[PDB]
Amino acid sequence: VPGFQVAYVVFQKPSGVSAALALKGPLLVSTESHPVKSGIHKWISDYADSVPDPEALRVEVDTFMEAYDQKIAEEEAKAKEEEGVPDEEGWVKVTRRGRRPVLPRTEAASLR
Amino acid sequence: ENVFGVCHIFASFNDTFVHVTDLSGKETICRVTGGMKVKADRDESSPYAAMLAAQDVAQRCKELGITALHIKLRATGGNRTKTPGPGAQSALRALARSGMKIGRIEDVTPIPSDST
Amino acid sequence: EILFHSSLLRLQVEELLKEVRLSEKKKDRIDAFLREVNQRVVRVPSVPETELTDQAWLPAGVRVPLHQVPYAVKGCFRFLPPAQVTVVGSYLLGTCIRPDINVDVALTMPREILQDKDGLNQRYFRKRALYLAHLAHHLAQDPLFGSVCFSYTNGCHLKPSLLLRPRGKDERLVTVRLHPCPPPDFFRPCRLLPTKNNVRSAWYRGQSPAGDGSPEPPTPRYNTWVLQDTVLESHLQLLSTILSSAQGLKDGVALLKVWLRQRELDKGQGGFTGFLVSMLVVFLVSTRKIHTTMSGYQVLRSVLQFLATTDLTVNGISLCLSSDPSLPALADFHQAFSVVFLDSSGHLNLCADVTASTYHQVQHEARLSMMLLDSRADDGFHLLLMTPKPMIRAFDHVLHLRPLSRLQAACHRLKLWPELQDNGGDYVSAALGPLTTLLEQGLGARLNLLAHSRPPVPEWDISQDPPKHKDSGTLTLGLLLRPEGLTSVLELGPEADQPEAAKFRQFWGSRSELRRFQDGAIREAVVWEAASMSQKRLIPHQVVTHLLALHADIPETCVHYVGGPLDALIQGLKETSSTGEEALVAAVRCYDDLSRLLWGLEGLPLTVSAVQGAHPVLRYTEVFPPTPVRPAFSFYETLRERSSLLPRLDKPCPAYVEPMTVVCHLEGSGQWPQDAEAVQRVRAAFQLRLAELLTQQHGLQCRATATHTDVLKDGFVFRIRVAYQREPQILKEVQSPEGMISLRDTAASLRLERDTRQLPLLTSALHGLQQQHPAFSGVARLAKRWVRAQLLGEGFADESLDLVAAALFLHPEPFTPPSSPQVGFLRFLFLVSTFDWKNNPLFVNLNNELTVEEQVEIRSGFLAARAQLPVMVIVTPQDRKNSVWTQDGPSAQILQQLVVLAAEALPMLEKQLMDPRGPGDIRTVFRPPLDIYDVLIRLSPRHIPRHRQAVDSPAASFCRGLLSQPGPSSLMPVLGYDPPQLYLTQLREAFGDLALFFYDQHGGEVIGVLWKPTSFQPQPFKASSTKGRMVMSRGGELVMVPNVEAILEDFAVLGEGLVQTVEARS
Amino acid sequence: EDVQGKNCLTNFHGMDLTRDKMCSMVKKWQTMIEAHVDVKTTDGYLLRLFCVGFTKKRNNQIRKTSYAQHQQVRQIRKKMMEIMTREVQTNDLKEVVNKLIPDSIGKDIEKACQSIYPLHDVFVRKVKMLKKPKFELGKLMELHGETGAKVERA
RNA sequence: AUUAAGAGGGACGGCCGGGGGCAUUCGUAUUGCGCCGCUAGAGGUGAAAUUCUUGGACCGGCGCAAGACGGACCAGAGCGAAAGCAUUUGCCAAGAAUGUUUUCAUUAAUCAAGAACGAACCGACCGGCGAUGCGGCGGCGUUAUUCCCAUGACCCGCCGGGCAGCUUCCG
Ligand SMILES: Nc1ncnc2c1ncn2[C@@H]1O[C@H](COP(=O)(O)OP(=O)(O)OP(=O)(O)O)[C@@H](O)[C@H]1O
Ligand SMILES: [Mg+2]
Ligand SMILES: [Mg+2]
Ligand SMILES: [Mg+2]
Ligand SMILES: [Mg+2]
Ligand SMILES: [Mg+2]
Ligand SMILES: [Mg+2]
Repeated sequence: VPGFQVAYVVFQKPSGVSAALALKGPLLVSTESHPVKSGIHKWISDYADSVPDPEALRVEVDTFMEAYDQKIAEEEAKAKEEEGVPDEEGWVKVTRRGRRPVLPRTEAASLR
Repeated sequence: ENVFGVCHIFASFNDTFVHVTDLSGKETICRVTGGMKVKADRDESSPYAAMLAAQDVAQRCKELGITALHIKLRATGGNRTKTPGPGAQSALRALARSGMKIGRIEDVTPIPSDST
Repeated sequence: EILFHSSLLRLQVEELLKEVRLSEKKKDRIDAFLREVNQRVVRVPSVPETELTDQAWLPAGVRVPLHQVPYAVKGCFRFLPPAQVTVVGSYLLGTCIRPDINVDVALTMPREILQDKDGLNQRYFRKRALYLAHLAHHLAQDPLFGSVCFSYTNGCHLKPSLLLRPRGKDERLVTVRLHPCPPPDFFRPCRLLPTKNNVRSAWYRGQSPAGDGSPEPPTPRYNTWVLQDTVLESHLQLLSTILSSAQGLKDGVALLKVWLRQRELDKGQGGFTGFLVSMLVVFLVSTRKIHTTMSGYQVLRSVLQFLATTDLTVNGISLCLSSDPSLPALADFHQAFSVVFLDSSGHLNLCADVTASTYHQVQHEARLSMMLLDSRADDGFHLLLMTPKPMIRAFDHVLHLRPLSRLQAACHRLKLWPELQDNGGDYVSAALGPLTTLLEQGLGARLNLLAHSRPPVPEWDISQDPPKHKDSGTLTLGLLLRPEGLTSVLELGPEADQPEAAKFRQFWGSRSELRRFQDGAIREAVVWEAASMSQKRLIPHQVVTHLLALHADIPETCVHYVGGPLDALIQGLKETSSTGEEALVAAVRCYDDLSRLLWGLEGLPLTVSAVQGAHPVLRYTEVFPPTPVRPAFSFYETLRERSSLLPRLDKPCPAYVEPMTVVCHLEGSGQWPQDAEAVQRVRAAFQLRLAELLTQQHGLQCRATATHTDVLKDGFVFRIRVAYQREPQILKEVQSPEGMISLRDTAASLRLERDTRQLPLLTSALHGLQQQHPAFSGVARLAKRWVRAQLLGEGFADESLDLVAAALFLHPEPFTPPSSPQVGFLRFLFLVSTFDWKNNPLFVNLNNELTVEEQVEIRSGFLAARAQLPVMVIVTPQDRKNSVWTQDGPSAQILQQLVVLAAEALPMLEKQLMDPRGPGDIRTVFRPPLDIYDVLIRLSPRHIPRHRQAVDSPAASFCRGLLSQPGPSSLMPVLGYDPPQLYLTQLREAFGDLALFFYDQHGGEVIGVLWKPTSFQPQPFKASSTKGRMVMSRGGELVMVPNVEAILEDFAVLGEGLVQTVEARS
Repeated sequence: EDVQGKNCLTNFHGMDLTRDKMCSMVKKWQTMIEAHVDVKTTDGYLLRLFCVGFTKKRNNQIRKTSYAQHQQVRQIRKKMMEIMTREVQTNDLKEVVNKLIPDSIGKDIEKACQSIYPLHDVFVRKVKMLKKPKFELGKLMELHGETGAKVERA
């Protein structure tokens, strides 16, 4: 629910910005040609678009799930290539993917 | 539907007991042993004696409206044998001959776990 | 430490003793006052011998304080100065209680002015009455005494007393009661047996002087009163030898008076006075039960043990050590008196005025106190001795007898003519006994204890007629309902064959009728008409009405039963049958059906592991229970894209429907995402699947939302939430910059744990509690209604008020668990007004789960970290070291406002119920002032669905679009749509930093706006603080103030249509 | 528990597993772990539950014996006690039996113990009550869903 | 004096075991007792006979008490100097092996005497192959997963010290 608000406005050329600074008027929001919507009748309208589309929801849920999984898969595929394989200066990175169990890097384990 | 009962058939080598109670087994309907029908101690566990015992109980259940029975076959158990006696078969067979409906059969012979 | 606990106990005793005792300087001037009184009394003029009938010698301005109903007497009167003046009572004994200090003075009658036959036909009582009258005339003119008055000594209307008080300053410290007493051995003790006579029937009632007839009835109460004056000095002498020597005995005696004072068991006629326990402790010293080296606390520990275990109405005890063959037997006193005590002189019952019901109430109070003393816990001293126990606050229902003149007619129906003759003309005290005995037998199964109010001792000034028995006061009965036995609506008698059935037919009369039952027995039975449980709670009202009419000729109009008058506050506009628990049961059964449907649903990738309800309805704490609804089609719009309805612009706002939240847990698995936002995607998909399967297998209207699913079943709407076990753990993952991944609590993490884990537990825990205590639901709903009616609903959570309501039923240590909604509500106000929340946390021992060792540990931790805790802390076994239910709860300011309101609302509500006339308006404590608020906004009744829930019934209602005919519904009604709550959220969002908004969620027609003084002062230009503020040049500098005139017109624009008018003051 | 005119109204009293099914699971080349707990419900009912489980041979396993060490057995046993305890004292009698009919407790135990040692044939074999609360008529009423008849006086 | 023995002693690390001691607890069976239902017999034999029964035996149900015992899972597996050791949980002390780039530095072996405990073909004859129990090292892959509790189950190779088999070599 909006309250008191701030605004960023972009014009095509800087002279328009100067015209906005030099502008002086009452700036009526609601007029007969373009009424601006409020009141009880508005909350009915806000109840109208509050109706969700089950098809749209499923597509976005599928799309977000479709996008999520390769990133997990790509990290796993990258990790499996990087497991072992000491780099230059001969550093070997300790991972959970080896056969020797290792101490987790967690505060709870450190205190134990 | 069928009015059900529980029939207890204790089958010892010495004697045969047929006993019918309700579903909870607390109220007794009829109980006849092998000794009631044959007037001889040799034949109390004989199959013929058990058949007479089953027939008397089966007709008794008819006048009470009992039509189907659950069966609990039991041996002497304990340290002694765990085999049903000779009277078990004939009394079981005679119950089906009289027209009594047969439900589930189960062996409730007391089986010890620790030897004495 | 046990030594520290004893140290805490001993200091508590000492500080209590000092405040209830009297100072040495006050003793001295009281000794000075009595010396002046003794100097004054000894110089009185004498009068010559006159016939006792002739009373013309007394001047105008003084009246005889006896009413002298039979005016014919057979004696003569002479006045002489008192022979001996003796100060008696507890003043010289050293046991005086601070609120009332009284000094008793005995006046030894001269022998030469009394006759041998003065003990008959009230001659002694008459001569004593006029002796006081002559003294009162000669003492009133004296300027020493500020006030002089007449009263009754020892609670006897036939024994008046004289009151003297000092003038000017020191007026209230002490009062002196003047008690004339006969010579020591003037009368014969053998002439004053309970079985002997001293009032002849011919003089009392007959016109003939020597009418022959039946033997004269014994007059035990008359004999006790005459002997009572003769033994005045003997009590003081015995107590000086035994009690004065040993200290600590006085401490126990002084402590006993406070205990009797708090429970209202000492004052009134026939009350268990402190004089009695002083004789009781003397009797205990005679035995081996109490020894002289005892301390004050152990004496009260000892004395109440005797009261709780000894029933003195059947087994009397004697203080007489001597055992002579020619000594009166205890059997005779039992036939004459209900309570039988004895003195060294056997003839003195010393307990002739206390009733069996009064003694039973003492035994009941003694038993309750013993449990507290046996248990070891903190504040037991506070609960035992400083907690008042009013009769209205100690009993579930109260009953009033408005006209006491009608009780005289009750004496006529029953047979109390010998008893009315014995006690003079006091018909109130005569019929008090049998009537309570009649009722306790008729209500044996439905009651635990029956109590009756005692008439206060009157005080009237000289030159006024003494008060009559009719205007002595008002009689009130207290009922302690027994929880089991209220469920039955029948009182079962014996079978018709055996002859005790005829006895049953006598007690119940025409209402006794024959019945047969499925067990096969024919039985006499009486059936009442009680459909609802609240009506079953008023079954004793039907019982008491019928029996008094049949057995006392006391009409139903003379009985005012105060039972459940507050039930209208949690009911419909006109529906007094039930208080709503019946609707609560119907909703609960529907939830069980829905749980069974979910427990068995097929096609889910993961099956259901647990179903829990998290709504006030399911724990019986909903103030207005819901009902199944059927929306009206022509009242609405319909989308036609889903089966959901839309509110219409021209029609009024539709009826309010609130879904019930249900928490569902699925099977654990390892295929869940380990990402915070990805779990949100899976949960929303589960909402879609659950709605799809539900509508296919059972044909239910289900709407899928990203956070919940709304299901319509049997006219009810349920909100199903699916939760994941490890989601709170995932929210606690915080990778630190240094390179370590830790687990820390988060506000989002804390909130999810509350809604899915803590909330279901309390809902299940309180649901089980209602099973043991059916009255829990009524008290809790009335508690919420009062708080929300005081416009303080905001800030007080629903669960917090349930916990304090549950605290009454789990820890009513002074009292018994409540059985009526009204008695719990009174205890609710008392707890809020008197609890010290600053230094004490409230414990709610749900199904035990906490021992005393843990409790003392938690209280130790409570004081160590009081600053980090909220101002109010409630301790439960599941929610321990903190109160998550009040962390976002009410602030300290509105906390003190409620305490002031609760302390204010309690007295007149107590007075309203205790008034013999019907309460003028039960809704007085439910209306808010509407005076302190700066701006008041009125809302249209057209757009408020919750308008029938108002405290003041409007009697006119709008059409809300519902179908009266029950049945299924194919379209969804609008869920949770009410403009007053939408309007408040907009107000508190835009103008929260500037003002505070107060509203009543149940029928609120006005919103209270209170400005914040700190925000309205001028401030420098801060960009974040420019919300609703304008710039001034009054001081020549740019500063900030809220734009009041623009705010007021925002109140009208926001909420157009629903808002009617806005008024601003000051 | 109560009789209402030719209608005996009953309540749950206990649960047991049949003899033949019990004998069939107990095999020879595996280890069996058993535990028992005493738990009180929310509505005052006190229960004793017995649980039994058997180790599982893996598909690719070549070793003929599938035996669990002593500490693994105790760790398995400790988890079994905690799960049965937590699944009863939080709920009431009505909820527990609804869980017990499809044996949701046994499946939950089986999944949790896969880390220690794989298990199968996990069941709750017996349920007993040790203490019952005071009989209240209304509590029976939701489970199963009088004044008498008038006789004329002579 | 040096080294630090495929000589010995001690510490340290994580595990392991029907090893021992003290409490605690559960499970059927059997026996006895209490109450309810039913009515002439029940038991035992090769056939009987001792016994129990109308004051109700036996059988069916509910509950209580007592003394033993700890199946199936249980294996030529494990532990202990031997005799011996099997429900659960808590507590006390001890020990084997393995791991060790720790410490001391010959402190050792076998033994009459003496002490503790004690049911009721042949020979130190080098090796090999399979399994099996515990500890450790390395590994392609499956299978679960860790708030606490916990980091495993399976397969393959290898190193020790054990319980045992099938075989060879030497005197
Ligand atoms: N039932 C009774 N029988 C005999 N005497 C009585 C009875 N009740 C009161 N009295 C007498 O009343 C006199 C006045 O003292 P009372 O018993 O009223 O106590 P008190 O002085 O008010 O003491 P406290 O302050 O301790 O209550 C006493 O001397 C006592 O003997
Ligand atoms: Mg007094
Ligand atoms: Mg070495
Ligand atoms: Mg070690
Ligand atoms: Mg160990
Ligand atoms: Mg061990
Ligand atoms: Mg290994």
